[PDB]
Amino acid sequence: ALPSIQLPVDYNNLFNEITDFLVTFKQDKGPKYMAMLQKVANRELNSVIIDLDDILQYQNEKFLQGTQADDLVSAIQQNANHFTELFCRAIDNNMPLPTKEIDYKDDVLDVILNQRRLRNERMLSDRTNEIRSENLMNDALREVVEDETELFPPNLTRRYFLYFKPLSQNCARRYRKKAISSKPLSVRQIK
Amino acid sequence: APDAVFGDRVRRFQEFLDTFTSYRDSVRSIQVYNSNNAANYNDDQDILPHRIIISLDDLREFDRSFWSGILVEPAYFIPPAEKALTDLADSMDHPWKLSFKGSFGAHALSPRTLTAQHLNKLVSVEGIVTKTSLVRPKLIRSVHYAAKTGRFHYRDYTDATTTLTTRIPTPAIYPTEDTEGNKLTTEYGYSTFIDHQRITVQEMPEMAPAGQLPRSIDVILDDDLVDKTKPGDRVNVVGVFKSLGAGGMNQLIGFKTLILGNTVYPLHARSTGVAARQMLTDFDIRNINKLSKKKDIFDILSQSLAPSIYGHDHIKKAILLMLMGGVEKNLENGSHLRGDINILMVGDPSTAKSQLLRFVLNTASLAIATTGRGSSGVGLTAAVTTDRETGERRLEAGAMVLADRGVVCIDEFDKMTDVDRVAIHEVMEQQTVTIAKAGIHTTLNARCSVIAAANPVFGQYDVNRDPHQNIALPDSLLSRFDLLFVVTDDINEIRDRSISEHVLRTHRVTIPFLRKYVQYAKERVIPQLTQEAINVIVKNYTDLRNDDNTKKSPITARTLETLIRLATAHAKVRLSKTVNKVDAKVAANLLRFALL
Amino acid sequence: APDAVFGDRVRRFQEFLDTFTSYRDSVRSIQVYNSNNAANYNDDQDILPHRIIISLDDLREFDRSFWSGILVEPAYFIPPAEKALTDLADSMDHPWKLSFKGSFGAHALSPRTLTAQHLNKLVSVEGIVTKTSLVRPKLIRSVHYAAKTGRFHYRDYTDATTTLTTRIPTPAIYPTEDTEGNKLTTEYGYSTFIDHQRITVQEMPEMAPAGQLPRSIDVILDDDLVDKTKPGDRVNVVGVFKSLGAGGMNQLIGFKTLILGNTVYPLHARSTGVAARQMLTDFDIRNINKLSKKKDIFDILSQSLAPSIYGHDHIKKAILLMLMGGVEKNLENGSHLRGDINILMVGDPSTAKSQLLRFVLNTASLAIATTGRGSSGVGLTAAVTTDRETGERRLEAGAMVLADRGVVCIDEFDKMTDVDRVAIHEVMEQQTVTIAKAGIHTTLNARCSVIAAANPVFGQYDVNRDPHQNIALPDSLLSRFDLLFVVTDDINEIRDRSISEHVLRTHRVTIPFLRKYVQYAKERVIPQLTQEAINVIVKNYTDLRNDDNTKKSPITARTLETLIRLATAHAKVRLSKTVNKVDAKVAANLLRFALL
DNA sequence: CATGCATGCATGCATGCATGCATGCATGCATGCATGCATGCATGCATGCATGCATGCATGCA
DNA sequence: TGCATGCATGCATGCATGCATGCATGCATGCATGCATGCATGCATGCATGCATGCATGCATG
Ligand SMILES: Nc1ncnc2c1ncn2[C@@H]1O[C@H](COP(=O)(O)OP(=O)(O)O)[C@@H](O)[C@H]1O
Ligand SMILES: Nc1ncnc2c1ncn2[C@@H]1O[C@H](COP(=O)(O)OP(=O)(O)O)[C@@H](O)[C@H]1O
Repeated sequence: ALPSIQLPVDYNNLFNEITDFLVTFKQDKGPKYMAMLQKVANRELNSVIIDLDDILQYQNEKFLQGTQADDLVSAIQQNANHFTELFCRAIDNNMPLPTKEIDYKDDVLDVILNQRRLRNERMLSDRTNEIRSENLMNDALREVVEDETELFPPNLTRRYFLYFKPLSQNCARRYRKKAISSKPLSVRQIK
Repeated sequence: APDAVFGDRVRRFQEFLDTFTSYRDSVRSIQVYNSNNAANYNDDQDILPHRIIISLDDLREFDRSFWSGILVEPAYFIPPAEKALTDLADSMDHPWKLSFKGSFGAHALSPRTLTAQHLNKLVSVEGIVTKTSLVRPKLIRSVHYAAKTGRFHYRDYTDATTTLTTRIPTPAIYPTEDTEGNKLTTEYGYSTFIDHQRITVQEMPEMAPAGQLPRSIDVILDDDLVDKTKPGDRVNVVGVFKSLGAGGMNQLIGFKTLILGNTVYPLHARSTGVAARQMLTDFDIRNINKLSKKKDIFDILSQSLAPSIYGHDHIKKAILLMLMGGVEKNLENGSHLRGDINILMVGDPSTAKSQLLRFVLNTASLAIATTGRGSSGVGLTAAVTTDRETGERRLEAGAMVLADRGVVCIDEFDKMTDVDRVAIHEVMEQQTVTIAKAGIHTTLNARCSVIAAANPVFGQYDVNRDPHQNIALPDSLLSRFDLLFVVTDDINEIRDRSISEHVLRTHRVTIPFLRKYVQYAKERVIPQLTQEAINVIVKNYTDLRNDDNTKKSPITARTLETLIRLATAHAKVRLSKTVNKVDAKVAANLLRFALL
Repeated sequence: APDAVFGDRVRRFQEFLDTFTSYRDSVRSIQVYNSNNAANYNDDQDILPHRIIISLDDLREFDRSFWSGILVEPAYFIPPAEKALTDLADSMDHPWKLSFKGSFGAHALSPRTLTAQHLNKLVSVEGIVTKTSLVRPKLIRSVHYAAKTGRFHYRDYTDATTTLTTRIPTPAIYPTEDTEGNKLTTEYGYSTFIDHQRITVQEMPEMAPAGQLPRSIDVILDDDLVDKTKPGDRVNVVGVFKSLGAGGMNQLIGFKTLILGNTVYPLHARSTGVAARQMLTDFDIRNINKLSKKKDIFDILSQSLAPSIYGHDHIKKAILLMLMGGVEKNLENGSHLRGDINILMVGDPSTAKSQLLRFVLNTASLAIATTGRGSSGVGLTAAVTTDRETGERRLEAGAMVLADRGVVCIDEFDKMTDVDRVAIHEVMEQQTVTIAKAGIHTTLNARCSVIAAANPVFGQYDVNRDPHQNIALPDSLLSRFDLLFVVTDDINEIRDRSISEHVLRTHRVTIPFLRKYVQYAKERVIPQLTQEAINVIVKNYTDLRNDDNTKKSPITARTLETLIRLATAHAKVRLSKTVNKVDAKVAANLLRFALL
């Protein structure tokens, strides 16, 4: 009962390569989206806009300089719903967090998430004290704290949003790839 | 493992499927084209379903037993023949359904008299398509991802509609928390889906009795067969009359019925829908190519369209040209320029005025006879929907909406009130209809060709008093109509003689060849204007402004737009690609008889 | 369709099944022989199952994961490997089961300590076969004929025992009146059937503690594995410990257990069952063929059997010959003529009398040590069954019954009462046992070889008083025994010297080579008497009647029957096919030392 | 003064009885579950009212 | 005296207004069924009382 199917779609190395493209981008002073993420960390913007062209520009870039990249345009193009949160939890790995002292008149939403950030860490600071005080490298000592305490989930304190953006035919005119997402289609054409 | 019965229906039909090689090349062309369809889509950049028409002819001359078994209990012979057919598809190189085309006098009965007899049989029903429901897709195969194990899964769902055999129903709940406790995260895209539709069919009104309550049944469609019909046509339906459901014996009448396993065939009406399904052989077009190499065939086609009517030579010439329709060139980011031609005639009664009208209707394609009033929904849709599924507003396509790319037959034009005449300025000039009621303001397209017929105001006074105001019509309606034909009441004896032997021989090259020659010219004969087309009509149109105004009125630049259309449609008849000066020589003469 | 998991266990094991080609030639020989088995049965006129031994060796040196998965949860790796193995059977040219041979220190525990731990695992259990149930066949596939339609049908039935996975149970009632109302007339023969058996296994008494209540479990067998064990042996069992049944949670303890998917291996005891599974290589028999080409190997084999005992040369010579057993020629429609040889010895105590006995036991095959009394079931079966399944009488095979084709070791023969001595005349002479109690009179076969040992009546007086009545035994028992050896108490110093250094070097060619040489001679070395065998013993036996009666007594013609056996067994040692005069020259000397 | 025979007595084992102990058959008793109905909510069809328009009639003008 | 123009009046084409009609749903009532208890039945198992066997003794034997 309830069998299983293997498929060529992976979730593992795609999450690895999507971390690198989210970090390593220089073309359009320093990194593009981290300065945007610092602007998100500046707490003055709510949207995150992701194209498909810099992806395809990166996918042109990796094959010409390195051995092989996993395809990621047509990967997102197929299912496109699991790519929302599996992409967005990789964003919260790297963040210039304290980049500005909080304003007193900034946001009533902002003062709540600052608590749940801090209440998470103060609760985290308590449990690591009791365990070292009752002994019998500290990574496992860190790991014991990880599973013995109920926490707020990281899905609960986000404050931002992410919208995708379809690719134009213009860069697809240079290198033809899976440009099927952007055609002026009809409701009658919606099979 | 199958029994002996199942393979015998296979091998007997496989014997028939090996008997006739005509269907072999059919599926061959299906596979080669769809291979080439995917070949061009996947080589430079870097549709068709699976069903084959089988007639009801050959089964009688092959197996009268297998003939008979289908026509009574189809639920035993349809599955193995398809399984054998999918064998042929896999052996020579997915459902792979069929048609069962064929005429039979067994079960071509009315749906009005269909119920409680011939149940669980295959019945051919025709009638009216009405109240078409919404197109929904159907869930079949669910896909689930488990987080920690990192694998996918597999799960299907079935319903009793498709299988055609009463199998033991095994419902399955949509899965969550399957084996150990990992969350079954749902996915999409790879989960497969198939569209679905259900419609109702009313019987034929021409077959119906004088007045009684009509009764109807329902038809559910399948994947490649969703949405072939708009509501309001005449369609033959061939399928199997199946009754499902527990008829009230569980705990006042059950056993509601339907028809599945269907093929859909829209058929031509008198005044509704497409009649352009007429084939053209190479033997056919070779006759047309032999015909078009002549020099006087416009005369022969002119004289052809009066099979029982004496005279009216120059009137018939335009009736060729309206069905030609002119050329359409929509401007780059501007507006369209109207190409069709609209004519009103006038004359004294009993002078072949009503002897012209149905001849215009029956010979042409997609015509609607509009008589008397046209109130509240001829030019409109009126948006009256009180749809019980949800509070919303939809449209019911009116006749002027419905007659697109066609002809509108207007009878007794003078009796029309001024109300719908507001819409006629909108229809005839901008080729669009915008309906703005409080529910939804709309905008649609209709580029119909128009022929109307009005009487004189009083008596037969067509020439006596004055040529102006024999009609007393609004002023722009003069500018709307292109040619205004006046038929006299000339009393003679030589003319009476030509009337005499004509009607006497009446009561004691062809039409079906004609409409083949007509509809062929639409998709390949549009011409383009040349330098010689300018020089005559520039000299000619100045004469139309300088001296016709000394005789009659009006002369607008809109008249010159019709001068383009007449030379346009004349080149369609000769099937030329350029435009010759002779086309203008024909077109110049057409204004003289129409006016002077 | 299978998932990704199921094919991966296949392709990984298919990688192993392609890794080692030794099992490839195994199944090849299975198919070729059974093809040739059906070839000879179906060409002139006008058995073997499907399982292959796989060791537990190579899986550790190939896949430690697939090693581990079997040893914990076997219910996931056993089905796909067999499916892959049936693939190999179908690809190179029906269950096709396996063995899982192999020694492992993981789960070779006692059944006494087995319960509630290691459930749903594969456990190797050894112990005692007891209370074997009856052999029943099992119904699988029913066949039904309908009269009027004239066709057959198809119907199967399954149970939870075979499948090893908990599948949804779907019971089906045995069919009658299927579709329309034709009588489902039953048939047979083509309906398939498979035998079935269940048995219980008690643990080892040698492994058991001193005294406590023994506890046991049950084993159900399969088709080719029905009835390999009689009740009363020592058998290793390798299978999977499975618990079925709803453990009392439906409406005080459920969850009764059993072991399925089994292989059966009978193992040698100290005094029970077969030990003839010893192999013979071509390297082995070439040594035997090099050995048998000599002239004095009877002496070397005589001196070999006293590893720690001084003297007794002519005694050891006969102990070779009893294990040879003589020849058996049953007459045409007459009676058998007895071929084995039975010897009693007598002597003073502490003179290697008890130093002989277990050496006779351990070196030989299928021996039973019988000590003291033999009351009520040694020579008998006693028929005591109070079988709860039905009122009936069965047998429990006694030791004299059980020791067929073997040796019976009788210790302290003089202390036996006269009761069982009645049976000894029946056993030693007619080679049969007939038991006639009020339930069922019976008759069975037992042709055991007998060695007994009695003491003198009083003191060590072996030579002093008279040679007659040092035993005071019944008269026919003199005639029952073949040679009567008398061991003296000779006191010397040279003889004491040979005793001296023998025991001193004791506390500070071979046996396993020997029993290979013994059991090989049984199935191919029987000889046939020649003309030269008559002429000596005719002259010799007359001397045995004319002059031995002037010295001792008795001389019967039964003594001449032993004279045949001695020359018979001597030819078995030299592996000759004829009988030489020298065999009689050996046999003539054997009577002189035994008597005079 | 040293053995053999007839005589008498002590004692362990075979078994046909009395009795306790496993499957089916039967009957009284109490817990739980499918389901039709009274009720409420959402929706389509038909009539009176305001009225632009076509028509008949009164009017002066050539 | 005949004709064009302005004024009074019926018609039926859209907005308010009334009511009949169809569909979703939570609850009280009836009935199939598991479960406790004791029985007639069928069959395995312990037991005690008297006979043949072993040993001591009186008598006879040589
Ligand atoms: N030129 C003609 N040749 C033959 N028949 C004619 C001709 N003119 C009139 N008719 C007759 O006139 C009849 C049609 O009258 P029609 O003028 O069409 O009606 P209406 O004037 O009322 O629209 C036909 O039956 C036809 O026989
Ligand atoms: N000829 C011999 N050589 C070596 N050991 C001997 C010999 N005769 C007797 N023995 C010793 O005698 C013992 C066996 O005594 P045995 O005569 O068998 O017992 P019983 O006479 O009671 O049946 C053994 O331990 C063995 O050491």
